[PDB]
Amino acid sequence: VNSFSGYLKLTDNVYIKNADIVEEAKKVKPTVVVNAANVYLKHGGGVAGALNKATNNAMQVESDDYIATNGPLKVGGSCVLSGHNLAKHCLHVVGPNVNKGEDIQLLKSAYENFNQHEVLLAPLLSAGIFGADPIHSLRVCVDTVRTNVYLAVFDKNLYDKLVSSFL
Ligand SMILES: Nc1cnccc1C(=O)O
Repeated sequence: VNSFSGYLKLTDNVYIKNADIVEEAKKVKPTVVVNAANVYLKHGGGVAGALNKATNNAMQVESDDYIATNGPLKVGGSCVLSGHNLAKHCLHVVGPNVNKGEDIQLLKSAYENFNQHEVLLAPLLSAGIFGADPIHSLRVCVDTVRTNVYLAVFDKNLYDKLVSSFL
């Protein structure tokens, strides 16, 4: 049993909800929250900007030190950093950004990072400001992630379309 409430069960291991991820993290304090990161961990907008704002910029300060030591992530890669006031840990995952011309085949590699964690709260990788089709992102998630993933979908309209169209 876990703390996640109000999710629709899609598969054995994937759950979905219309909830504010920044509000969901604050309520649940999950072991892992996933960030929709870029390779520079520049948390300027979208999930990264909203999560970072909710940490009062402490996520960005920690991320800048990580990049200064390690250099940029790979597209499809990840790193584990603090979850600050939102979670124990934040798994920063870089999905491909279609609005930068990145290979959508890297979305499966991105989701494979989730398999290193038994339970996660996550957004749909590469969706909205990352420019991929969220229906495709949900299909790759279901077909790639084997651990227990609780997906927070921002747009009530998109949530309903994801559920209605789910095979
Ligand atoms: N699920 C979310 C929650 N908050 C902000 C953005 C999103 C998003 O997926 O864009």
